[PDB]
Amino acid sequence: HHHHHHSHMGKQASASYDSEEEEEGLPMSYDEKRQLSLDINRLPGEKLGRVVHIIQSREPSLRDSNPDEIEIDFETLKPTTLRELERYVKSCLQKK
Amino acid sequence: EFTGSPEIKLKITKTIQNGRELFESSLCGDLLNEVQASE
Repeated sequence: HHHHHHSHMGKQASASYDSEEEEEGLPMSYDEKRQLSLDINRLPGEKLGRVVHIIQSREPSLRDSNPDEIEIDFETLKPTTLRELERYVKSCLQKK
Repeated sequence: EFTGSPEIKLKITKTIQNGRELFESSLCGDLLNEVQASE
């Protein structure tokens, strides 16, 4: 009356990931800042949801100082951020 | 003299208006000239 039962089992695997898409940071011309500004200006207040959101996301000093009167200075912003405004607007213009 | 500033910027004013509260784009609209001739 005696038994012997050894059992050892140890597993791991999790290498499924894919997300790293970088911004272009492309040279945005001054004419493109003005055009972009006008194209966002013709978009109504609830379309401005993403617009202001990515400006507060990049620029934290505006977020804390003025959550009310948020000066989105297109001509003096990041060309990466201006590409995010570019991505949004052209997706919201060019249907299909 | 003027010393007027252009600046390509839209001041998004977080306002509450209508049945649906919306915030709208504006700018720093002070120091009006509004036509001249006697100058």
